[PDB]
Amino acid sequence: HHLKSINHICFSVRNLNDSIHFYRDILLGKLLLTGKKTAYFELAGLWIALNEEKDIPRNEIHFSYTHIAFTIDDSEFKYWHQRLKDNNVNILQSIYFTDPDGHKLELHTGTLENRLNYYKEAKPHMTFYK
Amino acid sequence: HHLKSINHICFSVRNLNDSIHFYRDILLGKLLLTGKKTAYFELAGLWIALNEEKDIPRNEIHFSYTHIAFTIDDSEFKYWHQRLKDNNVNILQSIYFTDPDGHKLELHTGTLENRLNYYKEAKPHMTFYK
Repeated sequence: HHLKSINHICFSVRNLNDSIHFYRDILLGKLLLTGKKTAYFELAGLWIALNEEKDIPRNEIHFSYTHIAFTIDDSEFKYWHQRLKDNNVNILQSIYFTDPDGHKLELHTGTLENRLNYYKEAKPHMTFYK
Repeated sequence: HHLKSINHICFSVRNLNDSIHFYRDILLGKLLLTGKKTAYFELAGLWIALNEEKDIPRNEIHFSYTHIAFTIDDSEFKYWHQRLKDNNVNILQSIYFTDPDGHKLELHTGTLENRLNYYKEAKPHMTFYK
């Protein structure tokens, strides 16, 4: 009875139209549905749901404790960096950035296996499980 | 140049040992690595990274604006509800719950296609995109 797969991700956003431009044009996702306060995309094979909450305060820090990373090919790194820079995205083997509200996102060019093998060399006092 | 897939998710957590018990025993994920302040799992085919931040305030609301849903078979609904209840998990076609810190999670038994077809009947004033 294991969990089978990731099903979807949902984010609260302040302005649906700004978020549709981000997810669908900048990140090249597919818009599937809208309501007055909702939008669904398919991005990288993943269902993403957006819920508009116009009152999330803009003068406070939110979204600090989660990040979501998507896979790109290594060869596409400069393409994506330039695309995000040319669209004035907030940019902080990985590109770290935020959506228009501040949800933390990452583009990464490696696998979990790559990362484990990297840490076995770089951080050998970690404990690795079979 | 589309994004290829979801790569991983990272969460900040206050107590690594409490979170390892949650992700690995209660949710049946696989522990792959630990450090003093890090743990990696594979859960539902997804790399999840945990970063321990012992100072996230316990007396404030956090994690409000994101949720992550995992797929289960319809027939496993009562199994999972009972498993989470019997492990004193905070429970709020879906089961809504939190991890020990408050990260919002969901078990869902349907697909995006199912949901679109549901809304075409239940919420017919939404706009549906081909």
